[PDB]
Amino acid sequence: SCPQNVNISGGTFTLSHGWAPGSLLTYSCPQGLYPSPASRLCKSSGQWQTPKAVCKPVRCPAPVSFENGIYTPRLGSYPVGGNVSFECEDGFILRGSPVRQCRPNGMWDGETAVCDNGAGHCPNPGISLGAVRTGFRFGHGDKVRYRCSSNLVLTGSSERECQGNGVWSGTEPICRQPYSYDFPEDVAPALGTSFSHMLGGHLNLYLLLDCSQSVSENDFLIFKESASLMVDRIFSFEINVSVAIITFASEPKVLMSVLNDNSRDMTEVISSLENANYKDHENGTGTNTYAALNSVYLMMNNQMRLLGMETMAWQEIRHAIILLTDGKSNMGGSPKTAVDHIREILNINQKRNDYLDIYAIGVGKLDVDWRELNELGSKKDGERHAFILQDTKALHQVFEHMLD
Amino acid sequence: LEILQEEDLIDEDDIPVRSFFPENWLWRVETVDRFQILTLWLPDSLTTWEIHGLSLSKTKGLCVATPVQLRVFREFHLHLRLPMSVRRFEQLELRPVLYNYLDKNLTVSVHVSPVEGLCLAGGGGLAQQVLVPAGSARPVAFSVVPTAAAAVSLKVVARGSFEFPVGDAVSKVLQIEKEGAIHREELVYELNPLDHRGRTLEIPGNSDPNMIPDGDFNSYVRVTASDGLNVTLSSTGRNGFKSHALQLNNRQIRGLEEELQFSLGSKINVKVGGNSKGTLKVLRTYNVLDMKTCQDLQIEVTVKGHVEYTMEANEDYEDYE
Amino acid sequence: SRVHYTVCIWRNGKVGLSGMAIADVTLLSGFHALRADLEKLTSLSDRYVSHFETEGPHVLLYFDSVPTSRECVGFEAVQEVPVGLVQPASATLYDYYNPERRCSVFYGAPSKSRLLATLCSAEVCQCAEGKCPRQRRALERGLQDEDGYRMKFACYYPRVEYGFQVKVLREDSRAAFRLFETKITQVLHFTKDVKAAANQMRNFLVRASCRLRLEPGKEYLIMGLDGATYDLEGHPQYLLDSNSWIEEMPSERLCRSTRQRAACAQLNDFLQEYGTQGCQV
Amino acid sequence: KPRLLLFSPSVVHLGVPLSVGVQLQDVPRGQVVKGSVFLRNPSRNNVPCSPKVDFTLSSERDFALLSLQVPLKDAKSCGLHQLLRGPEVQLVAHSPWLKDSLSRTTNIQGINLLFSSRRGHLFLQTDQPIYNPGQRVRYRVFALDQKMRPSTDTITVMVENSHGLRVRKKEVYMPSSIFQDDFVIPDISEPGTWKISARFSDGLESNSSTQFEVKKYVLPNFEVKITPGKPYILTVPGHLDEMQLDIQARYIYGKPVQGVAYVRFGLLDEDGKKTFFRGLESQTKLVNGQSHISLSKAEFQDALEKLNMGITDLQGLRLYVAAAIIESPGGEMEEAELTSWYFVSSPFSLDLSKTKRHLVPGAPFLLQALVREMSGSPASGIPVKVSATVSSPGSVPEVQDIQQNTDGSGQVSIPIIIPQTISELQLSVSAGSPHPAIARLTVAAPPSGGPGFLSIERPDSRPPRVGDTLNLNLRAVGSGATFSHYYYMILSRGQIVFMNREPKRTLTSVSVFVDHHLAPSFYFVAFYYHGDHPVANSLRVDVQAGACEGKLELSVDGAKQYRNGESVKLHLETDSLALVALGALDTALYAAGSKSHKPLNMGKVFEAMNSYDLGCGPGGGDSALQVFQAAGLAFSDGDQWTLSRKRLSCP
Ligand SMILES: *[C@@H]1O[C@H](CO)[C@@H](O)[C@H](O)[C@H]1NC(C)=O
Ligand SMILES: *[C@@H]1O[C@H](CO)[C@@H](O)[C@H](O)[C@H]1NC(C)=O
Ligand SMILES: *[C@@H]1O[C@H](CO)[C@@H](O)[C@H](O)[C@H]1NC(C)=O
Ligand SMILES: [Mg+2]
Repeated sequence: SCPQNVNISGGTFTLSHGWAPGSLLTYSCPQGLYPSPASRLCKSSGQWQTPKAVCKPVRCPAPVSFENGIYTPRLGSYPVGGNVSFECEDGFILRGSPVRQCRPNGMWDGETAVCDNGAGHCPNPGISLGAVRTGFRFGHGDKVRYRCSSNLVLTGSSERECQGNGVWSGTEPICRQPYSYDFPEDVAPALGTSFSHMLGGHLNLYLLLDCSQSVSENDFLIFKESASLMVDRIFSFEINVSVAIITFASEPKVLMSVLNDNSRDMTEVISSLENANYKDHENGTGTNTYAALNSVYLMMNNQMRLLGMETMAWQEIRHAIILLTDGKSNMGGSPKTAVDHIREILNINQKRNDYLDIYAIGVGKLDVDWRELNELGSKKDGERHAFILQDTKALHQVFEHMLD
Repeated sequence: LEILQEEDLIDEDDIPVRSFFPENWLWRVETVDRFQILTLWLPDSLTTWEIHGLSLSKTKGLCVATPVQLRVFREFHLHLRLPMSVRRFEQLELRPVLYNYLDKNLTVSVHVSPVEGLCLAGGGGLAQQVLVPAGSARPVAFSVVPTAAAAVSLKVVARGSFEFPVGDAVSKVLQIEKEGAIHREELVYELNPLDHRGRTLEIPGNSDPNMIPDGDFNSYVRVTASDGLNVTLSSTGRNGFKSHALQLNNRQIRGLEEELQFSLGSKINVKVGGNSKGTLKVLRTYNVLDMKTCQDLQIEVTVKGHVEYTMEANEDYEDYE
Repeated sequence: SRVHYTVCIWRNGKVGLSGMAIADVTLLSGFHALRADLEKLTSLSDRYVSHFETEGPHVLLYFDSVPTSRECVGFEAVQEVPVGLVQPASATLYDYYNPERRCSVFYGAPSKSRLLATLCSAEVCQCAEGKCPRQRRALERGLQDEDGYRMKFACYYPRVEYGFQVKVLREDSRAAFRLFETKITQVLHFTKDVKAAANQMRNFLVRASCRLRLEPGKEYLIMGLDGATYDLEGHPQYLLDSNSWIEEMPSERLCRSTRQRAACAQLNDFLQEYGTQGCQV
Repeated sequence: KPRLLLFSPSVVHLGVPLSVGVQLQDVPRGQVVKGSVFLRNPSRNNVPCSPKVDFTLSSERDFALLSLQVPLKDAKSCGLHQLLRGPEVQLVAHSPWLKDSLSRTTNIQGINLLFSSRRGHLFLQTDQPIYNPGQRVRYRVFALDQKMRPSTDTITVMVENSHGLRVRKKEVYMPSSIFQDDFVIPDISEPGTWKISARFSDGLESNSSTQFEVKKYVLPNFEVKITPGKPYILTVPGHLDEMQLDIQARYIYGKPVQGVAYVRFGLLDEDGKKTFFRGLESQTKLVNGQSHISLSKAEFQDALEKLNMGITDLQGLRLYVAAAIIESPGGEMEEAELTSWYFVSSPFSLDLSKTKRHLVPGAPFLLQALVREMSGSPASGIPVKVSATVSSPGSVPEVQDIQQNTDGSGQVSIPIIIPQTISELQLSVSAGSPHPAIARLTVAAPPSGGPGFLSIERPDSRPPRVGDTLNLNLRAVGSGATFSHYYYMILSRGQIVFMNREPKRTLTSVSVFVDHHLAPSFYFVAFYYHGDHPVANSLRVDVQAGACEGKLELSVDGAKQYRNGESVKLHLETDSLALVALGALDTALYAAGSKSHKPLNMGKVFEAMNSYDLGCGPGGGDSALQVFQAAGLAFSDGDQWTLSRKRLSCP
């Protein structure tokens, strides 16, 4: 069997199949600390294989640059509970929170600090903490390119263009750490605001659920619960909406469609959702997110054909997609490819961008990849669409208070 | 044969990085009521700061104070001076220099933090081992081929042994210019508004085969006031239709040759006015692929012998997998 | 131990030069020149340099006469610490009267290359520096598959975003890489390159410094991480490095040998299950 | 016999008060006069250009200083802006006294003046002396009136790039007398010296500018200085002093540089063409940051022979030394250049500009010289020999030999005695030994048979300090004491500031209080009247030890040895509410700059004071009109009036 000297300092550990070869060891540390290594492999009875274990402290990113201003104190990487103050030179009016405190999730609080004189056509997008920006011209039609530093992963827009309406294209980038996650309280208002923009006609909502082997039976049960509260709330607003339920695996399965007229009834959608089970996805336990998005696209095209090319009844149809996945797309190709098809078929532009929002809610603590969630989710100014929650308890928590 | 120390170094997390390197700071203007104390936070640059001072008061006229020389010194640091020009896809050799001013021998492992957009040696994970004798300095050579095409943050770190707890880390943003070199395309048009044929002129649009994509196309108009032009440059553009009017003479003559940044994609038109012998020079800049080791000097260093690597940089089979 | 250097110098332009020139070669990371060799060098009547000064990894030589032909001189250095990482050094030659009229040369190790190998094609290119491909041999050696080592490497770490079985059409060498043009027998997996199909060409390149050999006319199973080189033709072109699994396919006879039935059968079992079903996770 | 005198600066500046001196003479004791003085049109048209100001003068009070105002609105309306050819204007005094007493055809007496719109003091400083292309440039300007008080008048700044083309322009109001602004240099701009200019909106000629250099560079880590052993090279045929240099290279944070120094020599002429010595290049290893190299005798002789040049031919040439030091093992390159070294025939320099010309016969002649070490600070204790040859007054010429050492800062005052009826005076001033500096000056004499002369004697030759009272002695020479008083005035910054009358006595004294605003140079003009002919003499007095009216002091607590990122408690001390302007500059910017630009200091401000001075030389003149013209005033007595100055420069 494998050696037992796998203890972590300041935390605990768990095993999948004991000390037998092929068993996966999971490391856990209290909040404010990140396990390192995250997980170990027992090998073919060899020494534990890693992609001494210690719960290293969380450290938020430090401002690589702060254009036309100073930031005190100056540190390489602020520890948990630390503070940073942002006041800048004369003639420049600060935006965002002057005081930002590094939360235990590896993220700061408040809007990113930037001061702009207003001479530029568009407002100063600013350098988010831990990121860099290229191009210091804010003229109309100009562009800025963002790059993360050290081992951070970029979530958001890697390229923003100053549009005519005085709003930079895409969202504000936020360099993030691989171990960083999101608290439900922080992300509930963001989801509320994004869905408020959606509800502002008839709306089409697609719920995509994960049922691979990686997600457990209880985890999928909580996914179903959160989906049920989600559809319960949207129907409570007395707004013309049709909701579809898709549970995907190695091969995607459709539990409901927008073509059927039952999608506008609360009882019908709840009955369809509750009839979902794990047995149907037991034969194939892959995570083919591209196939699920392709099924969504097939629904789009069928609604296209039945409604019509230029009918008003379809033009006012808005589409919102929700994905409760673990972010481990391992077959079917890149899920971004189907999003390109959806954007092409919907004729997405600077004006029709209101008609398509994609929410990519990641769940888990081991195999969640920030790049995949960021790539799937839509990117709009002032709103966040890609989320990661450490536990499905947090998922139920954020949904049950998601609207107001 | 040579003894190497491994993982008995500083943890690399306690080492305080140095990132603020301003050419000038403390540009503020303050109202002093006969006494004020400022709590300045020194930047991380290791030079001497000559703090100037000027006073402007409503009752005591004007005075200029004697500059105050202010010195900052660390006694052991990794001084790094980035090259003036760094083109994308062009190999450059970063030169962090470790100045050891202490009275003891120091062993330091120097490495560059692996970052996206930089192709370092062996993936950037290896740390180069160098030793700096007391009262001396040693350079470390890092060869980098930047493929980022955009500004990126590198963080070179020096880690001493646990026996002598020293170290320094420097994080400067390295602006990567885009592929190719810059070309200048000036176009000269004499401007006689008296002749009716010269009242309206159009500059041909630019169709350059060797212009590189994302060619940072910037147009500047150089119009000379020598004899009262009202040259109004109107232009359709991909970004939009923008026209800024230039009145060079301003009913006045003191070196009023003008220059104004002009934001166009392709097309440009001229509307002339006044009476003069002015000259218009629209200047176009864009990236181009072109080449030039000197044609005059040349040099070649050939090395033969056995060099011992540290068992982590040997690129070959492990023989047991 | 001791490494023999050789710094060579000449001039060609003949216009704008002032004759005397300053040599500034930087040794490797853990090398300092021998002062005895340099003082012997400078004590000779036709020394070719009027002055020298070296400290640690730096050697300064003053060439007071740079002629048309290639005249040059070498010295010997010694090693203090092992070189932490394989990398070329830089040697710069300055002009005495107009130092701005300079140009540096990159010189490699005694056997290594002059410049960092990068797989460059089209208008974007990838860092080719890394480790050698392993060319795993389990069925050929007769070692039975343990815990699905191929499946573990595919699904656990390093997770593979592309996997095919390819028949090597040819072996060619371009720049610092040896190009193996291959034909796709089957497409096991793909994250990028949605247009993968059987009977399609794919360029697999490995650095020439390595000893990896892909014999033409034989099939191999290649899995690993993607590349962003695009082959300049349209199809993504893959590079072979660490985190890449290369295994020789079962043939008509080597799988016939006694201990190899189980191994070749298990590899084909992996083939059909992974291509057909997937990672199952 | 009765007269009315009109005193005013030769140049009138718009928008600022004008001081006009008015005076009577030979008026009955009970008699009084009435009138008004105002600026009239340049006579192309006839419209008054200033409000009338009255004056009430009598026998007991025969002088008064009138602060005549010249508003911009009146100047624009009356037609000064519509003037043609040169910028002239007329100032006249209107009073019925002329017709009543002198029976003159007109009651108008006036002078011809030049009007210039330059006014106020504008100072401006930039973020850094040197910038890279594509780097943000910050700057600010300060608006100040004549008395350097903060000024709220609107100003129009502008920026001219290296080629000289305007790039920017801002018309900005002045609430706080400071205007901060920033702009970005184009990323494709070639190296050059940009220029930022600032003007008052209504003042066309009041352009004050600053310059900064743009160059493609990177911040150096250390600076190299080449200091010659002596800033001069003696090239006399008898002997040639040795050439030795001390080349230093030090890291900017203080520690010395370890490396090698590459020195290249050559001859650099006045035009700028440098011919290098092929050979004699010296390469040395820096020992304690320093390398002491020198040029030998035979080596230099062979170097001159190779170029076919002789020692006697080395007149006005410069020995050019260039260094290119390589840090070892750092590998960094830094270059230093030497161009101050000059071949000279004497280690001293004589400046005789302070020597008054056209001096009175019958009074001591004050010869003043400045013995400044060549390309160096003023020398002290250096002997000065002067041979005064009084030309034939009717008899044989006589040679007067006076010797006097330099008291301090090169100041030597040699009071040679001048006899009466002197035709002309020849002086030969020699300072230093051996190889003295020879300076020869010759001065003429006033025409014989003149109405008289006035002598101003200054007992204390040391320049007065700020707040130090200065006393002068006035003595009439060559005429009877018919007059009862003489009159004097003090001129500073081109404006009459003081006017007074002192009764005639024996060995008389006039006391002038040197205020701060009189610095750095004020003209003392004194004159009396022998019948109806004016005789005058003007003495120029310079004020040293200039200091601010208030004070600003910067200090850093503790010793100047800090660590990066630490806190600094900078201390500011002043005596009133002041808009203190601060700036911290990296020292390396000075090293990287091709030409080292000295920062703003009190010298430039005091020169700005002196930029408005209308003086023409150290004063003195053969006639009263010449004295007033040299001083910078316009005088009219109704019969003789000085013509308007041809140019402001007064060559
Ligand atoms: C440092 O190294 C030098 C050179 O090898 C050696 O002579 C010296 O003893 C060492 N120690 C100190 C404290 O200088
Ligand atoms: C240029 O434009 C101005 C705008 O006010 C116009 O008045 C003027 O006449 C034009 N220039 C000339 C020389 O006529
Ligand atoms: C003002 O401008 C004129 C004309 O360009 C120039 O000659 C003069 O020197 C300037 N005056 C300054 C800089 O004081
Ligand atoms: Mg899964």
